[PDB]
Amino acid sequence: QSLYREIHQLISFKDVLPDKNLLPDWSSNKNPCTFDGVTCRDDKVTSIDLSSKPLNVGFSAVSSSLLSLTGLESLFLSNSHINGSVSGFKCSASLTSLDLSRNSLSGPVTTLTSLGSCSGLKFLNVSSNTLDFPGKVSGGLKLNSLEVLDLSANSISGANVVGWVLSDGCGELKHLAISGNKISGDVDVSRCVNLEFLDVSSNNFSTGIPFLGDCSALQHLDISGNKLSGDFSRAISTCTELKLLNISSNQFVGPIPPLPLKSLQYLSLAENKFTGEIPDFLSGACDTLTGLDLSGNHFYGAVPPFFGSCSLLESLALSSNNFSGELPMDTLLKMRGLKVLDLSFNEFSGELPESLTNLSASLLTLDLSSNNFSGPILPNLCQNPKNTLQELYLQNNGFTGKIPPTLSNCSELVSLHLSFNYLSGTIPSSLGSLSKLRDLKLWLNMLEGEIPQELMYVKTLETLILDFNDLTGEIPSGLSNCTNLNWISLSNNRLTGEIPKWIGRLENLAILKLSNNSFSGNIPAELGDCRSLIWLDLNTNLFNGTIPAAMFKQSGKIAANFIAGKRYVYIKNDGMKKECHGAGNLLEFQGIRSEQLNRLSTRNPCNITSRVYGGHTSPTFDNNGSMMFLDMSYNMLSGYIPKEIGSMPYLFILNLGHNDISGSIPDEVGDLRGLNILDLSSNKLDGRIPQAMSALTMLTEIDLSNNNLSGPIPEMGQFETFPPAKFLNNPGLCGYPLPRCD
Ligand SMILES: *[C@@H]1O[C@H](CO)[C@@H](O[C@@H]2O[C@H](CO)[C@@H](O[C@@H]3O[C@H](CO)[C@@H](O)[C@H](O)[C@@H]3O)[C@H](O)[C@H]2NC(C)=O)[C@H](O)[C@H]1NC(C)=O
Ligand SMILES: CC(C)[C@H](C)[C@@H](O)[C@H](O)[C@@H](C)[C@H]1CC[C@@H]2[C@@H]3CC(=O)[C@H]4C[C@H](O)CC[C@]4(C)[C@H]3CC[C@]12C
Ligand SMILES: *[C@@H]1O[C@H](CO)[C@@H](O[C@@H]2O[C@H](CO)[C@@H](O)[C@H](O)[C@H]2NC(C)=O)[C@H](O)[C@H]1NC(C)=O
Ligand SMILES: *[C@@H]1O[C@H](CO)[C@@H](O[C@@H]2O[C@H](CO)[C@@H](O)[C@H](O)[C@H]2NC(C)=O)[C@H](O)[C@H]1NC(C)=O
Ligand SMILES: *[C@@H]1O[C@H](CO)[C@@H](O[C@@H]2O[C@H](CO)[C@@H](O)[C@H](O)[C@H]2NC(C)=O)[C@H](O)[C@H]1NC(C)=O
Ligand SMILES: *[C@@H]1O[C@H](CO[C@@H]2O[C@@H](C)[C@@H](O)[C@@H](O)[C@@H]2O)[C@@H](O)[C@H](O)[C@H]1NC(C)=O
Ligand SMILES: *[C@@H]1O[C@H](CO)[C@@H](O)[C@H](O)[C@H]1NC(C)=O
Repeated sequence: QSLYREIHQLISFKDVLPDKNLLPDWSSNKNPCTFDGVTCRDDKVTSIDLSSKPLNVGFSAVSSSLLSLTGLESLFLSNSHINGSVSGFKCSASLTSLDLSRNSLSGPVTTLTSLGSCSGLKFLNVSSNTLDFPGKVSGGLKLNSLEVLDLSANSISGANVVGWVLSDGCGELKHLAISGNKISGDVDVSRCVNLEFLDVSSNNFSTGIPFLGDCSALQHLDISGNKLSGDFSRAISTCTELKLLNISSNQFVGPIPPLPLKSLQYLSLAENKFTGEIPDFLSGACDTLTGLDLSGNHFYGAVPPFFGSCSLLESLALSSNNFSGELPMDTLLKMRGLKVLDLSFNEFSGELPESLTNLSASLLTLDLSSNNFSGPILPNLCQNPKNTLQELYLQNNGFTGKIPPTLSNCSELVSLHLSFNYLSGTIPSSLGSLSKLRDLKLWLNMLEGEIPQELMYVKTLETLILDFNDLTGEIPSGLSNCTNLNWISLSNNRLTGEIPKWIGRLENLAILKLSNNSFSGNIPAELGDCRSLIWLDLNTNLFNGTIPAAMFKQSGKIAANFIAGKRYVYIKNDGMKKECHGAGNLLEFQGIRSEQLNRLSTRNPCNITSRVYGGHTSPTFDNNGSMMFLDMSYNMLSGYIPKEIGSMPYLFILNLGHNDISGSIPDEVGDLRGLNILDLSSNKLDGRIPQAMSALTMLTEIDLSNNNLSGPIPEMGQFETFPPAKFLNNPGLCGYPLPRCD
């Protein structure tokens, strides 16, 4: 092709982009073979990659300019903010690959039929777009020369759409993916005798199992994420070359059927309803098996013994079934290659046999959490130098004794989780030597002593959770160093001192919970210098002085994102037990069983009966930024409520009860439109209930009793919804639910 042709083809494209600074070095009177994003061979344009650039233009621009370029052999416009839809066009016979993934291409999937113009196209990738389906299957895709086709993450909902894609032939198709859609029906790829890859995962398949025919070439089969309930073994029995089988997250039942093991490297039956015990016939895969996942089923028994021959198994996931017995380590030690071991949420029992130290050198994750082990945590653990182990999850078990200080020898450790045990002693100071550790969790134990000062040596620390222990002393000054700390929780201990003013230096602190301790002193106004704080719980303590009007400055300019994605539990306080205090207890809960929350009965008066909320952390705002939680009840605070309290929109809860807080309820409280709970009881508040609070349309719990309030209760809003008890012991008050104002 003439150089003249090439340059004009490419600059015409630039000259239709809203922002021409996206192709700043694309200029006329310049060989396009020097442009960023262009690839040439022998001075001729052969490929263009403009991915991840917000081109912000419609497909019609690409078809006329780029796809028309004679000689172009590949075009990559992934996440290039392309929109519009496909249509007929002149396609150079040279083009063999076209990647339009992660764009806004729209319209029915039948528009892709016009890509047949590209007589030589073999790789099409329109994933992560918004192409839908007409409604009734009508004809066929008719791109029968393709070898690779990805239609995943579109908006395709239909029946037998697969039959439509392969209607006119798939003799060349080696790779097919249509995951992330809502496609249901039957999958018949038996004529695609060359198919090696088939991903129909996360669809709406609920009837028959895909028909693979001779299945002579298939190496990768992923039908996970549907509602399949069929005899998949019969369909995959002829598959000689299968290397990966992912059927997880379906409605499968019964024991493990026979499987073709000759080539199997990965095998996941997880998140189904398989019963029974791990068959012995699965030994046939130990020659090839690299990853096994049987989690989230109803298997029982113990780790079979033939797993020693599985010398290649890099990961063993067996969690959330009903496996019992002592740690079958006599087998684990032959697993030279094991790097992830997850036996959590079963009923494995017994102590930790001594020979686990040898495996700590090969492993990267050990998860024995939520089982029934017991005895001391092996001190010698991580004696074998070069311990590459990164994650140690031993929580929710029956382990006892001091926390081994040898755990500092695992110098690559990144998360230590020994919560929900019966460990005594102190918190080892050598943990400060864990330079990379980011998560330290030891709550619900019997850990006496003080919080190690040597934690200052941990620059990576992000979460420190030591609730429900016998910890004492003051808050170590050394935590000021842990700049990345975003979740500190020290509730139900005997800690003392004041909140250090250096708490403000933590621009990443989001959750700070110090309830049921013996802290004291005026509330630090420096908390107002916390750019991430959304959860401040200080109930049941001896804090005094007034309340810093400065602590609410960050309202509106918070951005809490580090915190998203962590399992937790919130336990709502009933108004029954007077001993129970505070709005509720937010408590980290990664890898612990909710069924063992009964343990807290010995430390907590709260009657935790069907009042446990959970899930994974999910902050409402991204950068809007306001504090969501704020409890400070059962302290000795006094003074007047600053009008700055009403500056927190995303505030759900607000508990200031059982204090000495005086003055009139600021009229800004009504600006807390998210407020579901508002407690100000047992105080010295006087004046009237500002009519502005009738703007609060989401209040589900409210308590203003035992105060000096006087006057009428707003006839507007949710005040009539609540009972009298929430207003009693305020003689000056009147109005429904109280008596009318005589
Ligand atoms: C996934 O596929 C399932 C079936 O495998 C779909 O469920 C079925 O969806 C249809 C509509 O496509 C429902 O029809 C509606 O049913 C009621 C009578 O129950 C009637 O009010 C309407 O006229 C309409 O026909 C059908 O009931 C429903 N059947 C079930 C759930 O058993 C499902 O919608 C598909 N999508 C998803 C996201 O699950
Ligand atoms: C982002 C992160 C920090 C948090 C933990 C987020 O994941 C959770 O969803 C947080 C936001 C919510 C979980 C449950 C908790 C309580 C549970 C409860 O008793 C409810 C009673 C009534 O129905 C009104 C609404 C209440 C108070 C809600 C308000 C939302 C919560 C705080
Ligand atoms: C096997 O299938 C499961 C379930 O489809 C895959 O796990 C999902 O991974 C995607 C991202 O790839 C996540 O969005 C989902 O949340 C995951 N689901 C669950 C239940 O964890 C898994 O990655 C697949 N593994 C292989 C090797 O294909
Ligand atoms: C998990 O299965 C175990 C056994 O594998 C169950 O606990 C056993 O239950 C049998 C029932 O006959 C008792 O005879 C055994 O004594 C129990 N074992 C022990 C060590 O006490 C257990 O109930 C199952 N779990 C669930 C949740 O169903
Ligand atoms: C791994 O554990 C061994 C044995 O406890 C440690 O070896 C000692 O390390 C200390 C560190 O101050 C030295 O003073 C000693 O001299 C070492 N032992 C001997 C016999 O001299 C080793 O430091 C640990 N490695 C870590 C924690 O990374
Ligand atoms: C706040 O408390 C300070 C410390 O006093 C000690 O602790 C308090 C909680 C009481 O138990 C008291 O008897 C103890 O001696 C006081 O110095 C301070 O004046 C108090 N008030 C204010 C407004 O700071
Ligand atoms: C304690 O929890 C039980 C659960 O059955 C409930 O029935 C009972 O009313 C609760 N008691 C109090 C005082 O909250």
